[PDB]
Amino acid sequence: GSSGSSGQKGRVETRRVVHIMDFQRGKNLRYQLLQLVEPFGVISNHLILNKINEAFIEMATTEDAQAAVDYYTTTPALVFGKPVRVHLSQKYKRIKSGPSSG
Repeated sequence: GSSGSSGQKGRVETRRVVHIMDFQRGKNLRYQLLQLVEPFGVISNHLILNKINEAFIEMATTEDAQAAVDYYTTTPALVFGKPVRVHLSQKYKRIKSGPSSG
């Protein structure tokens, strides 16, 4: 509906981290969250929170992270057949795993 273009979204070239929220859990959860950004570019790193339904996935480029969120802000993102939220993090930087089990 309505005319094309007629405006532009606010964007920044700082950071490369896709924030994902509101997900259902299961044995393939790491994979399900990666598949929201795997077709969009090169995965650099990932982090899945235990205490709350939050996850952070760092792309090798800002354009790779921006392309995933530009699609998933309008298109419904899903995990385990249930809806989720997909945005860029203004907090997160270079992701790194904890020692042993982490």
